[PDB]
Amino acid sequence: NSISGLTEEQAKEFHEQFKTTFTVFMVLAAAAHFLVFLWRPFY
Amino acid sequence: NSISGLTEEQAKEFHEQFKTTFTVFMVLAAAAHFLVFLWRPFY
Amino acid sequence: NSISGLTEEQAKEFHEQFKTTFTVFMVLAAAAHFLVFLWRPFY
Amino acid sequence: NSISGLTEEQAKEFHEQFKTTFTVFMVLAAAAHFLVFLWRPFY
Amino acid sequence: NSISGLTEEQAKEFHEQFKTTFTVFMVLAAAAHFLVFLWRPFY
Amino acid sequence: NSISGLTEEQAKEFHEQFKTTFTVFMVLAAAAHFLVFLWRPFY
Amino acid sequence: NSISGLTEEQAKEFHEQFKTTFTVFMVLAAAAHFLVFLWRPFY
Amino acid sequence: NSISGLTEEQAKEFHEQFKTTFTVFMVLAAAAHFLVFLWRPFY
Amino acid sequence: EYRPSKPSNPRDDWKLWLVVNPGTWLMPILMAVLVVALVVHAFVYSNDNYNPLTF
Amino acid sequence: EYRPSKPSNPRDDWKLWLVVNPGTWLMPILMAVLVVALVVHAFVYSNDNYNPLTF
Amino acid sequence: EYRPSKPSNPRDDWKLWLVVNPGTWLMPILMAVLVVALVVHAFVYSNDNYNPLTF
Amino acid sequence: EYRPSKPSNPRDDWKLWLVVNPGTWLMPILMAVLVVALVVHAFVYSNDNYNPLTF
Amino acid sequence: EYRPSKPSNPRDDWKLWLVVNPGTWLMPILMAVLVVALVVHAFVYSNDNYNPLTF
Amino acid sequence: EYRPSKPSNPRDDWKLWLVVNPGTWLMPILMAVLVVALVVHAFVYSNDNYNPLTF
Amino acid sequence: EYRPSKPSNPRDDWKLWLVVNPGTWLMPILMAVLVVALVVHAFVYSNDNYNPLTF
Amino acid sequence: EYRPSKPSNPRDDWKLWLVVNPGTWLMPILMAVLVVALVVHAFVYSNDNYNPLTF
Ligand code: BCL
Ligand code: BCL
Ligand code: BCL
Ligand code: BCL
Ligand code: BCL
Ligand code: BCL
Ligand code: BCL
Ligand code: BCL
Ligand code: BCL
Ligand SMILES: COC(C)(C)C/C=C/C(C)=C/C=C/C(C)=C/C=C/C(C)=C/C=C/C=C(C)/C=C/C=C(C)/C=C/C=C(\C)CCC=C(C)C
Repeated sequence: NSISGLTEEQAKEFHEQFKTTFTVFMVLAAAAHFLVFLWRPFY
Repeated sequence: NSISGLTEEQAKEFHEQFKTTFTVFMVLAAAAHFLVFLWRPFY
Repeated sequence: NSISGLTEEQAKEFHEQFKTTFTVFMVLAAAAHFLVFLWRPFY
Repeated sequence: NSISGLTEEQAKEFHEQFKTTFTVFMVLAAAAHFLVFLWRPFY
Repeated sequence: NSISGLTEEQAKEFHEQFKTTFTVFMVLAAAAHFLVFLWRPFY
Repeated sequence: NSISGLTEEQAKEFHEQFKTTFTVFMVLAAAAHFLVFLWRPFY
Repeated sequence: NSISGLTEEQAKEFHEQFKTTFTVFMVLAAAAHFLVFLWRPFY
Repeated sequence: NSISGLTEEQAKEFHEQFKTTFTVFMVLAAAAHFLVFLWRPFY
Repeated sequence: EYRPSKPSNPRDDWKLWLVVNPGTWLMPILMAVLVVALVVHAFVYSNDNYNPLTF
Repeated sequence: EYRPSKPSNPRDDWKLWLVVNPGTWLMPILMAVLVVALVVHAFVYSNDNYNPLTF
Repeated sequence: EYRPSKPSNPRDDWKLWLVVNPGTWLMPILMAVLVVALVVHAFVYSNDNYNPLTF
Repeated sequence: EYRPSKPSNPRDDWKLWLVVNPGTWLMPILMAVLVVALVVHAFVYSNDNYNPLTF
Repeated sequence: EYRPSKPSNPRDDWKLWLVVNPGTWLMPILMAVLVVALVVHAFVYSNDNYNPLTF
Repeated sequence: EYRPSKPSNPRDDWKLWLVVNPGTWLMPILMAVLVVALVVHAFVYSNDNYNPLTF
Repeated sequence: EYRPSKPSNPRDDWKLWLVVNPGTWLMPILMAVLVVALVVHAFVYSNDNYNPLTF
Repeated sequence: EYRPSKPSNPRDDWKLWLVVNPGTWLMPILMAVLVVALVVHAFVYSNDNYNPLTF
């Protein structure tokens, strides 16, 4: 009877993929910031 | 027969997480304001 | 058979909280206007 | 079988409050225009 | 079985009020254009 | 079993009015372009 | 049991008209680019 | 009982076309970047 | 097959409401007209000659 | 066939709510009016003569 | 398997309304056209030579 | 026929929620008020005299 | 488990309408294309060399 | 007839979710807050003194 | 209690469509990508060096 | 009456999806993040020092 309508199992499986993709997005963003800093320092 | 459709228990559980996350957001925002003030004072 | 679907009791309870929150918002806004006027007069 | 789904009685009661609130809004707006004209004439 | 769901009678009654209101809007707009032209000619 | 839900007869009747109104819109637009060209040539 | 709800026959008939209209749009766009290039070359 | 309502088979078939189209979009975008670089170098 | 008769306007204009449910569309129509009035005012008001602000 | 009677306004104005459900449309109406007030303020406030910011 | 016949336009144009429900889409279509007219006016009106504001 | 009684405000104000379902409209109302606060801030903040940015 | 066959385009293109209901999406698609045309016109028209306004 | 008791805040704050379904409104709330952060950043970032872009 | 297995990407990528119904979301996805292309073009086109308008 | 236990984050984070249906909200979340990226790019790209357009 969840607010979303998802089962616990669905929520956990969804969360596991979300975390994986989010982590890769953040790693790529961190790399992008490193490169942009080498190209054009800020602060 | 709530307007939202949530049970009391759901509303209270939702509120408990909301408060936790809100509190951390506000602490981080306060830290951000402190740092920005050290970097570039305002007023 | 209300247009909103709310009972009288729900509408009155909702209104009571609305008035409370609205009142505090307005008091805070009034304080904000007082402070801003002390900081930077207008008119 | 109204397009809106309202009864005649609901439409009339709704209209009565609408007219009351609209009238007060217009009176306040008229006062605002009078004051703004005293402060800064236009035309 | 109309696309809108309105009866012929509802459509005709709706149209009659629409025409009345539209006509008054257009008369007022025409008056507005006349006055604005007296105040500030255009073309 | 049309995608829109309209009968053939409804679609044809709708199309007939659409074409009539569209045609008058285009004639008026053509007249407008003629007048604007007389007033202020373009190209 | 299609995601859209369309039958194969509906999808194919829809696609046939889409392709026809798209093709004429593209031919007209190509003509427009040719004329604009004659009027005002670009690149 | 998928969140989307799609079967596994539908999701896989959808994904196969998505990947094909995405791949062609990316190849075209890569070609576009190559040409734009030849026309007007950047960095 | 079926051929539609030529409509007569404005006699047949009321048939708009057999297509367009005014329950859904009257307020959007009036809001659309309001948007036009705002945009027209924005252009005309922007000319200093055509606005009342004289102080 | 059926011919509608000429409405009398403002006597028949309440019949708006037989078409427009205020449950759906009252808040959008009030938001539309708010948008107008914001846009009017934007034009008038933009004139330095008509705004309170004097410091 | 099934092969669709080539449509003939404008003869088959009415079949648009077998896809697009004008109950839903007529007002959005007309609003879209209004938006185009506003945008075209914005560009043309912005040229001082093409607007009536002469005072 | 039926004649509505004159409402008494603010006594009858709670009847707003018999029309407007706060389940649907409370968050839009609060977002509308937020938009007003943002727009007011945009105008006032734009004046250099009324903003804290002093560095 | 189940492996999808490689699609052949443009042969399989009609299968778009097995996913996308044109009843819902055709008008939004056409409005999206209109928006592109407006934006392209805005950029090109803004160049005085590429617009017809010559008076 | 019925008179509502005075609420006690923040004790009664959880009752917001008896009105506002967070299934519908949590993401819009968070997007609204994001919009505020973007707008605040737009104003502050626009001041050259308060942005990191130093190259 | 239940612990989800670590997904393998891109092998498990097709499971996106078990969450996101492409019937609803494919056109919005493509419109989102179009918006990005328009915004990127707006920035790049705005540089006179990077646009074809040479007349 | 009922008292909620203090949540533990990030252990309890998966419970977001018991509130927020990702079928409805994943694409809006990703579009919101895209909007942020566009806005950040707009600010940074606007600085000539931080954009690749060098010709
Ligand atoms: C403005 C100053 C710098 C610059 C500094 C930065 C910095 C710093 C960053 C970027 C980032 C981005 N830049 Mg940049 N960038 C510049 C100029 C450009 C130009 C241009 C026209 O010149 C373009 C087109 C871009 C485009 C991009 C995007 C590729 C990316 C933002 C993606 C996004 O929307 O995330 C938000 C949108 C979403 C999250 C929605 C979903 C998108 C997809 C589905 C993400 C899922 C992740 C998944 C695991 C990917 C798997 C694939 C492979 C592992 C790669 N940049 C200049 C040179 N740019 C960001 C980035 O790299 O992010 C990783 C970033 O941190
Ligand atoms: C908000 C909605 C849900 C929730 C849903 C999720 C979901 C969904 C996810 C998480 C994830 C996380 N959650 Mg959670 N989470 C919730 C509430 C919480 C609470 C809390 C006390 O309420 C906590 C402590 C956490 C904690 C966490 C982290 C363990 C993790 C994110 C790590 C990360 O992003 O780095 C912080 C990163 C940044 C702050 C951005 C960094 C960008 C940098 C700064 C780029 C700038 C560099 C450049 C050079 C600039 C110069 C220097 C500058 C001056 C800085 N969550 C609630 C219940 N949470 C993620 C996870 O588990 O991943 C494995 C994940 O996918
Ligand atoms: C403009 C002048 C200063 C600056 C001064 C400030 C100040 C002051 C603040 C920020 C804040 C933010 N700044 Mg800044 N900032 C600057 C330049 C930048 C640049 C840049 C391109 O240079 C970027 C990308 C940012 C980006 C950011 C964001 C990371 C953050 C706003 C988040 C938000 O949208 O909250 C609103 C959106 C939401 C609430 C939606 C949900 C977002 C998530 C899910 C929040 C949940 C919280 C959860 C508990 C997190 C768990 C994870 C871990 C505990 C970390 N800043 C410069 C240097 N910045 C704010 C911040 O730090 O907030 C904490 C803040 O107070
Ligand atoms: C521009 C000139 C002045 C300035 C003059 C003013 C004046 C005057 C006012 C503000 C107000 C506000 N200013 Mg300011 N402000 C300035 C610069 C800033 C800067 C900045 C980046 O420099 C920021 C981030 C802000 C931010 C704010 C907000 C905190 C607040 C508007 C809230 C709102 O959206 O209400 C509208 C949105 C809603 C109503 C939506 C719901 C919001 C919440 C949920 C309200 C519920 C109330 C509830 C009872 C709160 C309980 C908590 C505790 C009792 C506190 N100001 C400068 C210094 N500012 C206003 C304020 O204080 O309001 C009280 C106000 O009157
Ligand atoms: C720009 C030149 C003048 C100025 C000239 C005017 C003039 C002239 C007018 C205003 C009006 C308004 N001005 Mg001003 N105003 C100025 C500067 C400001 C500043 C500022 C930051 O300096 C602010 C915040 C405002 C704010 C306001 C609002 C309070 C009001 C518009 C309300 C509205 O949105 O109606 C539209 C929105 C709605 C109708 C939505 C619903 C709002 C509520 C619910 C209305 C219901 C009415 C109900 C009966 C109220 C009962 C309560 C009590 C009886 C009071 N002004 C300067 C000094 N201002 C207008 C006004 O007073 O209206 C009455 C008006 O006519
Ligand atoms: C810009 C140059 C001129 C000017 C020239 C004109 C000209 C010319 C016109 C206006 C019109 C209007 N102007 Mg002006 N106007 C000026 C400056 C202003 C200023 C200002 C801040 O200075 C304001 C607030 C206005 C405001 C207005 C509105 C009252 C009106 C547009 C209404 C509308 O949105 O219709 C569109 C919206 C709708 C149709 C939505 C529904 C609105 C209501 C419900 C209409 C129903 C009609 C009904 C029968 C009314 C019954 C009531 C009584 C019979 C009156 N003007 C200056 C002085 N103005 C127009 C007008 O008068 O229209 C009649 C018009 O033609
Ligand atoms: C900018 C340079 C020129 C100018 C050149 C042109 C040119 C060229 C054209 C216009 C057109 C229009 N101009 Mg101009 N125009 C100028 C200045 C103005 C000013 C002003 C404030 O100065 C205003 C208010 C207008 C207003 C208008 C509109 C009346 C019209 C666009 C309608 C529309 O939105 O169609 C799009 C919206 C829709 C299709 C939505 C539905 C609208 C209705 C319902 C259409 C149905 C048609 C139906 C058969 C009508 C029956 C009624 C009677 C037969 C009349 N112009 C200056 C002087 N203008 C256009 C026009 O005349 O169109 C016919 C046109 O081609
Ligand atoms: C800016 C520089 C040039 C210019 C260069 C170009 C170039 C190059 C092009 C245009 C195109 C267009 N220009 Mg231009 N154009 C200029 C100035 C103008 C002015 C003006 C006010 O001066 C106007 C009003 C226009 C208007 C137009 C439109 C008629 C057309 C975009 C339609 C569209 O939105 O497609 C997008 C919208 C949709 C696809 C939505 C649906 C529209 C309809 C239903 C399409 C269906 C097609 C169907 C088969 C048509 C059947 C009818 C008959 C066979 C004709 N141009 C100047 C002179 N213009 C384009 C065009 O001709 O397209 C064919 C084009 O390629
Ligand atoms: C601004 C600097 C350069 C320039 C540099 C670039 C660069 C670099 C790129 C473009 C790209 C594009 N440019 Mg450019 N471009 C310039 C000037 C222009 C002008 C103009 C008025 O001068 C126009 C109209 C365009 C138009 C375009 C589009 C055709 C294309 C973006 C499509 C899109 O929205 O993808 C996003 C939208 C979607 C993905 C939505 C769906 C669109 C369709 C359905 C995609 C499906 C793919 C499918 C497999 C196609 C099958 C057909 C055939 C195999 C071809 N450019 C100048 C000369 N241009 C991009 C491109 O080529 O992409 C491939 C690209 O990378
Ligand atoms: C049963 O069988 C079935 C189901 C019927 C089978 C049928 C299947 C069918 C028909 C299936 C069709 C499926 C189809 C058409 C797929 C189509 C897929 C495409 C075309 C993908 C494309 C994606 C592209 C992306 C993501 C792009 C991201 C860009 C991003 C983020 C940039 C961000 C940029 C910045 C911020 C920088 C900004 C800098 C500034 C402003 C200077």
